Amino acid sequence: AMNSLFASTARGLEELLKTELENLGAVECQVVQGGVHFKGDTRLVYQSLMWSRLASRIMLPLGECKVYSDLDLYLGVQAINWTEMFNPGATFAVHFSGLNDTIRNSQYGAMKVKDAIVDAFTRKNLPRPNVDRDAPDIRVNVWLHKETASIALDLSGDGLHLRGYRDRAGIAPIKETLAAAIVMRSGWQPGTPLLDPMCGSGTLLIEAAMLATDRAPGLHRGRWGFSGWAQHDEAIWQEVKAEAQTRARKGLAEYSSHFYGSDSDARVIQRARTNARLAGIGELITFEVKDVAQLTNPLPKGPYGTVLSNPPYGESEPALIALHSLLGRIMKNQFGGWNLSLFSASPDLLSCLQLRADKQYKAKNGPLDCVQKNYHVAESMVAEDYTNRLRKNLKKFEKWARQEGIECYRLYDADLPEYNVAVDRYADWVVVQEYAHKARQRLFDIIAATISVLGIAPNKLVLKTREEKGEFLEVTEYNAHLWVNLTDYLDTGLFLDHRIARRMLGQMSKGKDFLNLFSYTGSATVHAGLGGARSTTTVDMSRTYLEWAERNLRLNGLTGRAHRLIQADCLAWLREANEQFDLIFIDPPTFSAFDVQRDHLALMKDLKRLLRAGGTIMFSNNKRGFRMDLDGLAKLGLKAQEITQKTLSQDFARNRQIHNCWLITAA
Ligand SMILES: Nc1ncnc2c1ncn2[C@@H]1O[C@H](CSCC[C@H](N)C(=O)O)[C@@H](O)[C@H]1O
Ligand SMILES: Nc1ncnc2c1ncn2[C@@H]1O[C@H](CSCC[C@H](N)C(=O)O)[C@@H](O)[C@H]1O
Repeated sequence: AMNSLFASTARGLEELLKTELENLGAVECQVVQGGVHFKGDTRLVYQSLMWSRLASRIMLPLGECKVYSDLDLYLGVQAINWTEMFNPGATFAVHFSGLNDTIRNSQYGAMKVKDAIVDAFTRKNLPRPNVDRDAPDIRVNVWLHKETASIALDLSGDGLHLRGYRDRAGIAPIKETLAAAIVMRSGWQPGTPLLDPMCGSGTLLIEAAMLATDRAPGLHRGRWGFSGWAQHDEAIWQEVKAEAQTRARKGLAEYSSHFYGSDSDARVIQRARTNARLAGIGELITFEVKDVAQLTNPLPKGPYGTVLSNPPYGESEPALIALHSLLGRIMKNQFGGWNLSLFSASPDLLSCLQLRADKQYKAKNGPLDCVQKNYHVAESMVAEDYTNRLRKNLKKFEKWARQEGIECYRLYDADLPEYNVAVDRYADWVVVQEYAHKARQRLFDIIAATISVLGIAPNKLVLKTREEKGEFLEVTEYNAHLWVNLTDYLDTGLFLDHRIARRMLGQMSKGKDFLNLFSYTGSATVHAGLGGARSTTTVDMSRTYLEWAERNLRLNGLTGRAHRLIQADCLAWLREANEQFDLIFIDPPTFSAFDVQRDHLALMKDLKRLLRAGGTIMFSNNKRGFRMDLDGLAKLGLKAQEITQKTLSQDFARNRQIHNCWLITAA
C-alpha cells in the first residue's frame, strides 16, 4: 500500500513541516494552508507519528463528499466502513470544523456524523459504540470547506504537542510544536551550549535537548489514536518503537554539551525541573532561580553557544524597557561571540537590546503576533547625547537642590531638540513627560538612558505619554509638605516652576489675611499658612482640587475656622465678594469664558475692592508675550512691580514658557 496522510500544523510552520516529513521518508508532500498532505507506506505512517516535532495532528483521510442536505453527509459518512474499522468495545468521538449553508452549526455537524456512525451498527444489528469525548479510542475529524466535507481518522489521538512530559491541560505559554520551530529557527547548533535566562516552564530548552539527543517527540507519549482501529499494524508499530528506544539511548549517552535555564520565579523553576526530568533529558539541563540581572556565562573560556529566550512583553513600561536594556548590556559583557535568539510579542522592546538582528521570523502564538529575531554578539553608543546632558544636569541640579532645600525639580527640560521631553524628579520618584514605532523606540531609548543615569529603580519612573487609579506621594518644598499624584492627572498637583513665588508668599504672610484665587491644589496657601497667615481663603471651581488643597492644608496642621475653601467660579466670586485681605495670590490659567490678557484689568478692578490698606497682590501668569496694562492700572490707582526675574528657578531657566510675576499695590 501507498497511504495518503495529512499533518496539520500552525500557519507559518507548513514549509518547515514539509521538510521534516521529507527527512523521515515521506513522499509527494504538498503544503496547504494549516497543513501538509503526504504519502508513504505503513512504516512511514508510524514513523511520522513518532518522529514529527511540528505536526499538531496526523490523520488518515477516509473520504470526502458534497454536502447539500443532512442526507448527503449521512450517505457520505456511511460510505465508510465503520463496523469493520472499530476494534470491539472501542469508544469514539467526532470533531467537526467548518460550516456551509446546510451545516450552519458545528456541534450540529458533529452530531449528525456521530448518528450516521452509530447507525452503521444498528443497521447491522451490532451493539452501538459509546462516545468518550475525553479519551476516545477512535477520533474522527471532519473538515467542511466550501461544499465538501473531508472525513479522516485522527491517528495522533491527543495533540502531538503533548510529548508525555507535562499535563494534558496544561495550557503552556508556547505549544511544544511552536517551541520546536523556534529552536530550529534560532541558529542554534546542536552540541553547543544553549541557555535561556527567562526560561519559564523550560519548554524551549526541553525541545532543544530532545531534538539534539535524537529523542523522539513520541517516545514518552502514553496514548495514540491508532489503538482502537482494526487496520492498525502492531508489528510495524513495535519496530518503530524499538528504533526510537535505540536512538534515544545513544543520543543521550553520547551528548557532551549542556543546557542552562534560569528564571526569577521559583515556582516555574520547580515545574521546569520536573518537566525536564520526565522528558528523559533531565541530566542534560541545569535550572536555577536567578534574575536576569545576575545572569552570568557559565563557560567564560568557551565554546560559544546560543542564548535563546522568550522575554516578557507589555501585557510602554519602564520595568520592561529596563529588563531588555540590561539584557543587551549583559550579552555584550558576558556572551561575546555567542548567537542570540529571542521570541517576543514586542519588537520595540527587542530594540532596547541595542543589537542589530541579521534574521527574523513572524509567528502567531494563539491570537498574538510575535517575532523571533537572531543576533550575533560581537566579541570583546546609546543616545550618549542625552546621556551626557543629563549626567551634567544631574551634577548641576542635585547640588543646587541640596543647597536650596528642594526635592522636587526639573532635571531636564527639552534641552536638546532631538530629545524633546521633560524629566521631573519628585523625591525618590521620576516623571518623564513626552511632548513630540520610530517614535516609540526613541522614547524607549530615552527612558532606558534616564533610568540608567539616575540609578533609579524602574517602578519609580512614571511615563506620561503624548497619547487614573491609585496613589499619592508626600513631598516637601522648602518647609511645606505637599501631596502629589504622578499618574492620574494631566499635572501632578504641584507646578514646580513657581516655587519661589510660593516661598515669597510665605515670607510676606505673618499675621496676614491671605486669599488664593484659581488655587488648584492650594500649594501657595500651604506656604502662606505656615508663614503665620491669620486666615487663609482658598478658591477654585474644581471640587477635586479643593478636596486635594484641604488635604495639603491638613498635612501641615492648618485646619479649623481660620482656613476656608470655597468652590466657585472666581470671577463671579470677585464680582460679589466684600471681605478684605492683606495678601492676595492670583495665578490663573491663560484661558478657561475667561481670558487673562483680555480680562486682567477687570480682575485688578475687583481685587482692588478686596485689598486692605497697605496690602499686596501677587499676580502671575504664563501667557506667552503677556502685556501688563500699566496705564489701565495707574488709572485704577494701582502700581505694579515686575518680579519675574527674581522668581525664576534655575531648573527652568532655559524654558520657553515664561511665568510672568508681579507685586501690585496702592499707587
Ligand atoms: N528579571 C528577570 N530575570 C529572570 N526571569 C524573569 C525576569 N523577569 C521575568 N522573568 C521570567 O520571564 C519569563 C517569561 S515567559 C517564558 C515562557 C517560556 N519560554 C515557556 O515556554 O514556558 C517568566 O517565566 C518570568 O518568570
Ligand atoms: N473660572 C474659574 N474659577 C475658579 N477656578 C478656576 C476657573 N478656571 C480655572 N480654574 C482653576 O484654575 C486652576 C488653574 S491651575 C492654576 C495654578 C494654581 N494657581 C497654583 O498655584 O497651583 C485649576 O485648579 C482650575 O480648576
